[PDB]
Amino acid sequence: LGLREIRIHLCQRSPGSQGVRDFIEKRYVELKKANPDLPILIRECSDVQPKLWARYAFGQEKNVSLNNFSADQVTRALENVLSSKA
Amino acid sequence: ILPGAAYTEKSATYVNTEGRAQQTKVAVMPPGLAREDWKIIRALSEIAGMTLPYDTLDQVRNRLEEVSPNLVRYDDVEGANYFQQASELSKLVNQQLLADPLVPPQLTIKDFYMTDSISRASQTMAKCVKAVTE
Amino acid sequence: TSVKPIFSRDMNEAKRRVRELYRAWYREVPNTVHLFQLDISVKQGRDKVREMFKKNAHVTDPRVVDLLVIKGKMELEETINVWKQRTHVMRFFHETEAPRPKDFLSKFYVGHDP
Amino acid sequence: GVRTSPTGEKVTHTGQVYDDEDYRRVRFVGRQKEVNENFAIDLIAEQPVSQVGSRVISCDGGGGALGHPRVYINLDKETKTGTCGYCGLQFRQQH
Amino acid sequence: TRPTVRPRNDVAHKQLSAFGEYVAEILPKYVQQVQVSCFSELEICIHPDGVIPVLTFLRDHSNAQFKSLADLTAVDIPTRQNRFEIVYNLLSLRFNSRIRVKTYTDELTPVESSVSVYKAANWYEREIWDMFGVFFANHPDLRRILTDYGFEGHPFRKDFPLSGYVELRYDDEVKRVVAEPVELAQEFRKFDLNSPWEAFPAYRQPPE
Amino acid sequence: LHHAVIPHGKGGRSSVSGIVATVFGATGFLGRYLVNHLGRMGSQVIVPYRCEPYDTMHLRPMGDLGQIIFMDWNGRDKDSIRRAVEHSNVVINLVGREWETKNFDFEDVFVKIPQAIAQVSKEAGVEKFIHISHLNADIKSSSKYLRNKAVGEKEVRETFPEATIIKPADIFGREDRFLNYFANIRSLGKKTVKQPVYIVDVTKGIINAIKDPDARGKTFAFVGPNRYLLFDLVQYVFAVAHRPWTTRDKVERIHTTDRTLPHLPGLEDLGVQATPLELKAIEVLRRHRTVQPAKTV
Amino acid sequence: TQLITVDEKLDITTLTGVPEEHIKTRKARIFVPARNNMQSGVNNTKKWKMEFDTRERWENPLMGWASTADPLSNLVLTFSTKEDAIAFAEKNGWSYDVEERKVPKPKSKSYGANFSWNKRTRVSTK
Amino acid sequence: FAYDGLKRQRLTEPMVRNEKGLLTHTTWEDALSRVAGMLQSCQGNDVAAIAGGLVDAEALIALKDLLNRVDSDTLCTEEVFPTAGAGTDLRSNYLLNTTIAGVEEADVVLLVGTNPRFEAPLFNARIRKSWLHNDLKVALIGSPVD
Ligand SMILES: NC(=O)C1=CN([C@@H]2O[C@H](COP(=O)(O)OP(=O)(O)OC[C@H]3O[C@@H](n4cnc5c(N)ncnc54)[C@H](OP(=O)(O)O)[C@@H]3O)[C@@H](O)[C@H]2O)C=CC1
Ligand SMILES: [Zn+2]
Repeated sequence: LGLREIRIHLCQRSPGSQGVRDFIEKRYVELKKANPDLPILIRECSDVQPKLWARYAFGQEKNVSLNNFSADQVTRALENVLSSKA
Repeated sequence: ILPGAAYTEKSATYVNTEGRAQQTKVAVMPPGLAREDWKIIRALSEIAGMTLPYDTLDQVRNRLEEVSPNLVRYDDVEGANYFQQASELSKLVNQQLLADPLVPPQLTIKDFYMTDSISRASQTMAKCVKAVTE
Repeated sequence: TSVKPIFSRDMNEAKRRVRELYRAWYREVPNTVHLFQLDISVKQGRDKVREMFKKNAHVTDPRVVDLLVIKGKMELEETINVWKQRTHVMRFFHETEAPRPKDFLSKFYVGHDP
Repeated sequence: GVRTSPTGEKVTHTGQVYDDEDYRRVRFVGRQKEVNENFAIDLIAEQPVSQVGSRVISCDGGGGALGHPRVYINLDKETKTGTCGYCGLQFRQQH
Repeated sequence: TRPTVRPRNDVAHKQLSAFGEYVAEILPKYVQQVQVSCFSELEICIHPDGVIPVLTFLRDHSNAQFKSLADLTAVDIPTRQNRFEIVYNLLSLRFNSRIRVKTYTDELTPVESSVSVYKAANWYEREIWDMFGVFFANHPDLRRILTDYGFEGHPFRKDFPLSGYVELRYDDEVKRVVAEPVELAQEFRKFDLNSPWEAFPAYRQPPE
Repeated sequence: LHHAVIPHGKGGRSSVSGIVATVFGATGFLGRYLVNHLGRMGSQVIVPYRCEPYDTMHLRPMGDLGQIIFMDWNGRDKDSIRRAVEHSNVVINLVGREWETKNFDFEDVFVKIPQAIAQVSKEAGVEKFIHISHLNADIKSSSKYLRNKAVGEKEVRETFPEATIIKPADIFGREDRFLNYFANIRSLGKKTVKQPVYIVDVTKGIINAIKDPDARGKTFAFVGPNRYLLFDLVQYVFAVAHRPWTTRDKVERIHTTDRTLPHLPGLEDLGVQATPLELKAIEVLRRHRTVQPAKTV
Repeated sequence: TQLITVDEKLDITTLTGVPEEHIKTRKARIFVPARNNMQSGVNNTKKWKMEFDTRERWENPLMGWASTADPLSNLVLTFSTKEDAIAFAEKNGWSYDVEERKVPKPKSKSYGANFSWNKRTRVSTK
Repeated sequence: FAYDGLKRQRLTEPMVRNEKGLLTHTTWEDALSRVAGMLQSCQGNDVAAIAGGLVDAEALIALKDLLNRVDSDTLCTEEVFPTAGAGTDLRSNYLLNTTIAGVEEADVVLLVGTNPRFEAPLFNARIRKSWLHNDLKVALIGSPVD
């Protein structure tokens, strides 16, 4: 029916999370201003691979690996998540 | 009423104020027909026809890692960055400060001993309150 | 990673010994049902033998299955020679034990065990 | 100092009595609940307080080596008597 | 230190140290350690390939003549990767002496049976099969000796629990003694008895 | 629900099942295996006994320490019945005789004593009451046994309206009087159809009727899976037993066909698979030894 | 040759005679035991221990005793290192969790700091 | 010393309301059936959840997944944290980000609107140890508590 929350898991230090870090340092603020009532949970952890969880209506969760992406690839995957709403 | 387990009665993840996830261990079992809490919710999900995809405590912790992976890295403080972005988001709505002074709800030792349901059910905490109120 | 064998150099000799032990148990089951005057059938005892062999079917170490063949030969020697009584033969059939709760919900109802 | 519950069951010196709806009373049906009727808490209250002229008294419970380990009891509090932690005999400084 | 202290026997200590040197240099292929305790008992710690050559030496050498096998023993020490410590206690009646021969195995490596050296070993290592699970290769009749006939597990392993996994009772429905999972009306009460203060500074292990 | 009667353990001998059972007639054939199956769960079992205490000795290994309480009772003494039932949460009635005695006829054993036990259990606040009738209980029956047992079923139903009444057909086991009767008779063959039920099936049905809250107020018919004619059943008994005390009421009951009651629930509605005779007739009749199975209908 | 090459993982679960319920549902805990804070002695914090998850203890109906159905309720194993305990748990098919050794960090102790000229670490009594 | 409250006032059996409106004891089957029959008749904002103070993360994600199967996001806590701005999206704006141990590294502590003596007594003990040994400067904005 629609998207309910977004979860972005990433590392603080790993290079595979680097573009994901480059997404949050630059493009997260206007993302949150564009989606004010959508919870976009950024969860940093020690050695995790980057990951984009999209929980939809009735508990359905899609799962996108963000490993070794640039900030533009994270932006395109996240806007595919925002525009899908499946 | 669904009788649940207390913290001494279940292996259970709690996260402190600094983000360090920790787990209790089972010291005793719950009394009577009381059960572990997620066991109750999972049994309810199976009765309701919306059965959740976990059966054991390790599978709950795999789900718990899927939602935020620092909840299963025990005795680890995961550093959280991005104070600048939260500060930029906090400058959007200018909420007004009230003129009421900052008063904590616990001013003296009297207000310390009874805060939750275990402390309010404690006869020792009741003797402590009676000893500090006299 | 270089260990000393027990009987089998690899898994093929080990499967050969497993297979001969299964042949010996299969031959012994009717005599065991007869002389212990068991209340089970020969088919039921052979199904129990097949169950006990398939319980260990995941093992890939030649020394472990050599010890399993050795222990199965010891159990067979205790069965052919009347060293077991009827009680020891019938301990493979957990008949007085009530069936355990299998699914999540009945284990939730009866107690705390996962 | 034994008493009786409304079920008719005797209460022990611990305070143990089964409830009315407790099934475990059936073990006493046709049999008896063995209680000891010499409650030690009542018998040590029957002993008189020993008036001594010292500030510190020693108690071994009587009989020397047949009693308890010898302990020393301070008697500086005039509000409270000095009680032996082993035998419960209590002492008072007479001044 | 006269009345309450055990008197030290330095003569037997020196003699057993010399004989331990003797055994270690006659048999360097298998001898790993030689030690003499403060109460003068000699231990020869050997490689398990030399069960037969060392024990046949001590049985048959003219300066050893350890003709009697007093005892054969396993010890389970789970923190070692070779958790089982096979212990031979030998008696020389000629030289009025005792020696201890120690070796090791894990769950899966067979130890060579010493029935060809001492026939006394025939039941003892059979007991080591029953209690610990150590297989003895080329044993004449290796089987259980002390446990019940359908007994699962090896009880003197330290990960085997004190009460077992099953218990017996007579069941009148099947007219038979049956085995069921063990339930105790009173659990065995585990006592944590160890003082947190060091007792023996002479046995202090070096720290990390 | 009181704290001492909450179930605990893994259902073994030292566990607590939460069942406090007073089993009248526990010293008989059904009571043997019922006290066995209750005591292996860790139930508190009250055994009121009429007989010599020696004759209760076999009930003593069946449970953990203090889990079987023996006490004297008399069938014509409501004080002893109240003394036996007032702590129990289930009362099972297994009082029966195949013959009438000098002091007890079929009306005493099947009408007076069950109505007394059910009335005293009702006025003592016992939650569950289980009564054992017979499948062929009928008011217009030819045997005095089945007539008085139908009358006693009616009186138990009307004085304990939530009683679980159970109809076994013909119970076979090691201590039965059905296969052991046919094996020691060495009466004839007629058009009588029987479906005998196995004793462990009956015991599992009784204990599932204790645990099921839906079994209150019901009437169950415990029958075997296979209906047999009487003649080839008796010939199968003489074939398994390697063969080439009675009364006329017992003869009327052997020549009474086991009726079919499809409207009543059975062992399958309590989760019990009815064991056929051919799996268990050897276990019964091995004692009588100094086989093609029987034809079903 | 007289030696074979087994590259498989060491697993003895089919040989130990342990029933399956007490292999795959138990959680071994590998840990250096915490010091009893009633005492200053540290000799009980030297070795690694393996225990299991505590199961149900209930009241005996006859005596009030603590009845259990857990065979592993009193099983405490001692190990010299963490890796020995991990190897023993993996060898026996036990799912385990490991807590790291908590050593007390080195403290800076100075008796003269009790009597400082200008710091708050002066003791008001002694 | 609050562990003796753990053996009083305890919920030991499932309770449901009877015909008189009183909580009576029942089985797990009946209680979970009466909850699940109402849960199946809910959807969206028809069902919500409040988490208490002593709830572990396993039951939290349990009830979150259960209410998300009903398409309910209304899972609340009793303690109010402001969701304005970033809210709970970034972990840093609701953590003790320095650490408990990082108090030993600080030289100025500003306490705002808190009585850490009773809210978090060993955090206050760490502040006192830094006060005593590191000459920590502590300031408080709030009522002058001890
Ligand atoms: N084939 C079967 O067994 C079937 C049996 N039933 C019914 O099931 C019930 C149990 O059967 P079952 O075990 O085989 O019968 P039993 O004859 O073996 O045992 C009956 C029990 O009732 C007791 N009892 C008998 N008469 C009296 C009395 N006057 N006062 C007190 N106690 C008495 C006996 O005690 P004691 O030892 O002291 O005499 C015994 O414990 C009976 O009601 C029977 O009619 C129903 C269908 C089939
Ligand atoms: Zn005294």
